[PDB]
Amino acid sequence: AKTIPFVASTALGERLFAGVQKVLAAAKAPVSLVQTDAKFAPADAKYLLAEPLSAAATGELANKYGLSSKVTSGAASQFYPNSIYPSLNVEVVQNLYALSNPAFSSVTVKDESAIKLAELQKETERNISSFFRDEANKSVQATLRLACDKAIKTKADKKTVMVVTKPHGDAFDDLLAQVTKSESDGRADELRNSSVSVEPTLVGNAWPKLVMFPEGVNVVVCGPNASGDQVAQLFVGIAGGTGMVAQQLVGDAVVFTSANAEDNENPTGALLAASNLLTALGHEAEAKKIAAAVAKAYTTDRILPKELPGGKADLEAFIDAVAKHAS
Amino acid sequence: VSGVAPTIYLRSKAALPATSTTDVRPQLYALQRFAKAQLKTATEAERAAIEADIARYQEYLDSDLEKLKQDVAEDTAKKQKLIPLLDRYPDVPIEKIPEHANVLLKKIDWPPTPVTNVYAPMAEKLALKSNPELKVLFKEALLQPAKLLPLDVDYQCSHDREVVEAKRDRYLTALVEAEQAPPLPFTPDVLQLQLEHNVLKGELIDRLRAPPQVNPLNAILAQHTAQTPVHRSLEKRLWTEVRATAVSE
Amino acid sequence: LPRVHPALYPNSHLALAKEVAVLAK
Amino acid sequence: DAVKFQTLYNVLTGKQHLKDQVPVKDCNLTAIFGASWKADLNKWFDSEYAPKLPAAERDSAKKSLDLYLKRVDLTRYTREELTTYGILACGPGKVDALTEKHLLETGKARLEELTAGLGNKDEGVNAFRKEVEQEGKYANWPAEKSKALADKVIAAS
Amino acid sequence: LSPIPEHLRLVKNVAQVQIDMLKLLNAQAAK
Amino acid sequence: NYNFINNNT
Amino acid sequence: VDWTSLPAAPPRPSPSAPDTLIRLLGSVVDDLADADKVEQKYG
Repeated sequence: AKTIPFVASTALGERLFAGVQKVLAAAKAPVSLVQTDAKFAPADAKYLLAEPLSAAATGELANKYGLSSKVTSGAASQFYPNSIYPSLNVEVVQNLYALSNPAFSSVTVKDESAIKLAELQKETERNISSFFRDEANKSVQATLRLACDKAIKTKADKKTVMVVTKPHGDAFDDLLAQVTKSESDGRADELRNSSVSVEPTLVGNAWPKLVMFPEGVNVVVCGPNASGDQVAQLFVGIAGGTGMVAQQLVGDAVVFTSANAEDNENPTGALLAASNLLTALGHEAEAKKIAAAVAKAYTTDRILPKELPGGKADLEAFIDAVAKHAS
Repeated sequence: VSGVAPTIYLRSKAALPATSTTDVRPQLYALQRFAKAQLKTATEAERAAIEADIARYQEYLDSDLEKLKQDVAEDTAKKQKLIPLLDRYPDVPIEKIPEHANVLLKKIDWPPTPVTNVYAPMAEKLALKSNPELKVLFKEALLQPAKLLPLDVDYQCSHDREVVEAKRDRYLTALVEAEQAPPLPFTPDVLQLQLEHNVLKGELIDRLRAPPQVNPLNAILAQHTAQTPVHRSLEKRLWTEVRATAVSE
Repeated sequence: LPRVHPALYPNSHLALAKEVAVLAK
Repeated sequence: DAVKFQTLYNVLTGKQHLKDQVPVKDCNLTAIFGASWKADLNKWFDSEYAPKLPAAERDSAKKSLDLYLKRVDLTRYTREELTTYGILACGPGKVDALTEKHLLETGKARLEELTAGLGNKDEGVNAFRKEVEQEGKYANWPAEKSKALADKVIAAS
Repeated sequence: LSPIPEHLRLVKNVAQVQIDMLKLLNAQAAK
Repeated sequence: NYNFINNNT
Repeated sequence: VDWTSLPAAPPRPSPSAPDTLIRLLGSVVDDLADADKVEQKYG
């Protein structure tokens, strides 16, 4: 039985540990979850599961495991009741260098001493700032390369569209524009083959597209500005609200997550996270079992949680229903 | 501004997120990764010193910064113990000096040396920011800011109300940042200034009792920066920022 | 040339810590 | 007439981008149109576009049109109000209840701010009524509805 | 000719600079 | 020499 | 008729900022007006 860690600094994370452990034991998989904390997680552990991270906790975890990007997955819109977005096969990607480093924004006379001192100081600052800029550009390159690989791996319908939010102005947006230019003008080959339509657009002209017709889009990319946080929250909600979407964090290692506010308790995002994790490790049959159990809970019994419209029920009873449907 | 708007632009200063946090762990991790990068260009001696430094930062992370807070508290304790000893002539305060100077000029009664007065201009800004009228407008603008901006013209001019809401939202942030901004643009290191004031006071009295204009101090810092690698210089920015929080909490 | 105190030197407290403990008592 | 409604159907279904770097929105569309948006759209649909084409495509298009209408009713809101102040975090079906909650809560907060800055609950309530009436007038909102909301917030305070 | 008055005026200027620094820090601390 | 040192200049 | 286009809104007269807001924000109103033009163009 493998020991996949499980970060949790809250009673929400604790009760979800208990529930998910019950589910996974009923599903009969050869792994076990280990209660830990975001600041004491064990390095050299590539595939992990987690709970709603705060911004600071995402920053810490990313700095630890070398993470670069956070992906979403709104598969639960099919299960949402009176679903306005059935089969929302798109993906949002948000960079993370702000949380991994929030402080990135930041000759009286010709005497030999003072000019020497200023030269040394500016050389030091040059080295530092050059390193930080190279790191930011590398993280952005990782995000864009991930989005391109994702759009390519998806079943290309001859469009394979990538929207890229780009409010002109700040340094993150400038870097992002530069990197889009670089990749598009550089590769062009898989691009023109799979017909991947890259598109830098503005927020006011992008988020209505995402809302009305996400059929015309497959991937979305955003930097770590307020705009990007807003678009990520938009998708996180539109997929069925905080709790229904399955988030993911990638880079040099994978950790799955479920978004949830203070008052929310829906664990379906975390169950889909567990399923994605098990598919990554190899237990695809168990992942399909879990997904079928979720679908049975939402369709046969239709036992919806309290926050959600329509029916209403508690977290633990919902997980009991999920486990009984699985086994 | 077509369409029956569902909501109204009501805002609360409590709802406006005003945290102004100062995180330490990500700054530390960035320092760690920077040292890891410099390791590749480092030679063997500096490679060893840098490995010790890296292990030190990992110890800090595993101990949850308490070791670093202890270390910076030790250094600041040394400093705060140092200054009152350099308080040479405390019974002779500083404003009483120009009186002595007037006395000596009266008693005694050439290329002069200039001075770079930086802290007097900032004193002029206090003559403005400390006014009561300037604070009254702050007290009365945030409570009713719609009076200032031409909202009626803006609503008629723009078909979409989202743009109008964004303009109003930015003005508050510009005002909130203005009132809470200090007279200074930077965070003054109080100890390193009281040090100079206590040493400089220790020099004028020795001069009152009784060529070039170069500052040999600059021919030392130019050597100190050369000796040290970069990660220690960045580490100073970390230790300084921790003195702000530890003194706050 | 002018004079400078060992406290106005950089990183002074490190080497002056002994005199401090001897003096502040 | 039929031209404008065909253009509208095309824009909703996404077969056409609007004639600039412009987004689709309830505001940025109904401003062009005569503010009889949904009623006349559905009417023209059920008259001239449903009987033409077969029944399978008819059902699919009816579904899609209802979805896109709900989506533009969702587009009515602002980005910041949607995300930051938590209107959508529960979901589209709960957007309405969350709007009501957000309105009453921010009303209470604004009331407390006015009373703390001024005191004199009569004066504060008067200034609050003026502010709400002006904001409704600005947002093209029924003044009677705004007055009812103001009295409601005061009674609930 | 003598450097005494110029030295004394240097002292006056530097002392006023230091007093202005002190007043700035005092007003900042008060705020 | 008679000049005075000022670290912040 | 071109419904797909957007109609010319009423003309915006000159800003004519107020002395109170200027005294509160000396060197920021220019930046804010430039950003307002940017937002009227894009956003």
